[PDB]
Amino acid sequence: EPQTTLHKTITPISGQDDKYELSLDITSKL
Amino acid sequence: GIHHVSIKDVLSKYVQLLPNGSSEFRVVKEKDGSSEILTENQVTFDTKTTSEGLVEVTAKFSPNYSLEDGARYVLKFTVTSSQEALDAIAGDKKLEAGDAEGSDVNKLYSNKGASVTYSYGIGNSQTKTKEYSDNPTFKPSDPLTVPVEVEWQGVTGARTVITADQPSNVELKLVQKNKNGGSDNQDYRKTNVNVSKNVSNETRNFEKVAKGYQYDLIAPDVPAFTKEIKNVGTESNPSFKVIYKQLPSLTIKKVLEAENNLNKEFRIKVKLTSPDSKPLNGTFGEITVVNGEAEIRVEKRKRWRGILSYLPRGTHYKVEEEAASTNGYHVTYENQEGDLNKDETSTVTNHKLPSLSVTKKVTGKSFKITINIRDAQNSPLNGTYTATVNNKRTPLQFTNGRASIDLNKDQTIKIDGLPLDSHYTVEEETNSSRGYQVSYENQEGKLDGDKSATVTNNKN
Repeated sequence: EPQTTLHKTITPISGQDDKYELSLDITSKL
Repeated sequence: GIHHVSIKDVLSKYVQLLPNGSSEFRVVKEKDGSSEILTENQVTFDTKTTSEGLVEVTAKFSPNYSLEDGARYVLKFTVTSSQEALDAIAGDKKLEAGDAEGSDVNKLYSNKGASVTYSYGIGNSQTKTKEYSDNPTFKPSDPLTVPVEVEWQGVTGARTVITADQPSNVELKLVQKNKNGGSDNQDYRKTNVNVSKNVSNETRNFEKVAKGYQYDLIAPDVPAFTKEIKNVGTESNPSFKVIYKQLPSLTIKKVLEAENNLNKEFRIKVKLTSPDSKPLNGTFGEITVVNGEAEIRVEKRKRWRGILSYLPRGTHYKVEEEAASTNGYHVTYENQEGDLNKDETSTVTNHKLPSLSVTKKVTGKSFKITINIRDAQNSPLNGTYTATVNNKRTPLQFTNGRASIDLNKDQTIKIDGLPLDSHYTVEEETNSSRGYQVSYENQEGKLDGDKSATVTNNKN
């Protein structure tokens, strides 16, 4: 079965109060 | 490769998506330092409500799309702090277990579970779901502080002396306006602002005010002052100023002239009307106004005055002494009528009317004497006046300027209530004067106070 790694972050958007970018990733290796 | 891929995040109650796809859902493929965006034929986004009322965001890859070996695929979207996060950081909401890392409002979890599902294999594939193990946290922006300034003005504007009583402080309340149907919270924050004599302006601030709401201010009604409340900031950064401006007062003074009896009382009427022409009613100081009418009784004990304290700005006033109180006086007025835009004093002067006394002297039988009087405007007097001889009061009538009296030796008649600043002459009738040389003291004169004429009849 392929190996997968998952990372999730949230980052404030510079110069915009109360706004944040969520990032949910997946990388797969054969 | 892996296929039938989907990525899912369940958003906590502390964040929400932006309006109208401003969240800009996208999946970026990153490989060998290059980045590209999956098209609509490669991925679809869905948003749903879970059974516990949370927003769940899914990126569903087109089912037969296989992830390229070693490429990173990353779902990106923007969220914003929900009202719940803005409330919690202002301290208006308690956290529960699970809400934030170590119950710290600077570390709210953005997610309530996130995961990825995918398949692999040809023919009957295998399916796996993996939970993300990262639990990211965020801090909402600082809550507001809301300045409030209280300014005291005298009757004629800023910096002008205040004469009315002032409280020692004013409690001000910040009102958070309900935006979801409910009632305004009129006790959301409170502050006491000190009030001191001759200190016109004082400032305080409400602390930790939640963003996301419109605010208003409640400030007390203070007797003797009108109150204006303004937001001198913006809706999103409010800043409030309360101006208390002393209302004007109307003083009615009575002045007596040439009057040695100070025990009299006088009734003075005041007519008070609004610009709008509603009937004015109320109690202003000691003086009650009913239907635009008030009546002030002045006497020595009250310092010959009354005060209508703190009437509405622009009240029209007209002062008139009551007709019964004018008897025996020439009555004049200063500032009788006007609009009350600052303190005003309206003065009624009661000048006691002059009298004329005529004495008959005989040196060495009743003697007939004619009195001619013309008024201040020069016209002959017509009217009846009280005359007294030896405490007998008789009416004496003037017709076309002329009256006549009869006097015996050493009698005086005193005629009261004649017009102020009129002129008199006395003249003994020819038949009365036969046998006598007639001489006069103050034969003519001006009635500008009590006067005396003497007719002297010397035999031969």
